[PDB]
Amino acid sequence: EQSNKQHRKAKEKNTAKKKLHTQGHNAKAFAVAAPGKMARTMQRSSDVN
Amino acid sequence: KFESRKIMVPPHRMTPLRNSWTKIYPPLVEHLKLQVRMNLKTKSVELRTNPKFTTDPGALQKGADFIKAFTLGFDLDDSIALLRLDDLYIETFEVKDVKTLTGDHLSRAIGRIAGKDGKTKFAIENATRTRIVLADSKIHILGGFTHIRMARESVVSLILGSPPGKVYGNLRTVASRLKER
Ligand SMILES: [Mg+2]
Repeated sequence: EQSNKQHRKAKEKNTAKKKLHTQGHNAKAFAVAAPGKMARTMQRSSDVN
Repeated sequence: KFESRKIMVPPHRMTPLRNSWTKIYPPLVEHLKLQVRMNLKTKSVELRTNPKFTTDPGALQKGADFIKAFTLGFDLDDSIALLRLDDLYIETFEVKDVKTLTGDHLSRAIGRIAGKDGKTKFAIENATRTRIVLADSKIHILGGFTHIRMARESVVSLILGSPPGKVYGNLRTVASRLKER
């Protein structure tokens, strides 16, 4: 009936601003200038395919 | 056949010696036929067997064992039990003689041996018929040889890390297989 308390571990290399570099490149740098237009035209042209 | 002992008194047990002396010199003088004298000018009890009165040769060492067990920290009545019977020994060990502990780790080790409100200590005494005094770090155990090996094995299982609930459970199993014999 002795329960110790959980040591909450400390993460390793998995942080949302370090995930962005784990693939080939720096993925923050290949972005667009208008995400809203990218979204609405991407959806429409998907449906027209 | 005139012979003596002299055993010293550490200062934290010098108040309770001069505070309970009245119950100590009687069952050393008539019942044992033994001639006490407490020196203060070197802080020590001294005993001597006087060749006329005495009969039992083991009286001198019986008294020396009694006073010494009062010295290490055991209360009066328990030391009297050392004076009466013929099957009582004391075993003393440390905390650094099991596992080298220091810092806070050692004060937490004494916290597990003593338990809250003394409970854990008392359990070890009550289910083994021994008496434990737990000094600064040195731990002293009084009983008969098999019983003090039982209580030594529980105390050492408590120093090394095992929680106290496990040692209550294993203690009552030991009590079962002790009381039958
Ligand atoms: Mg945290």
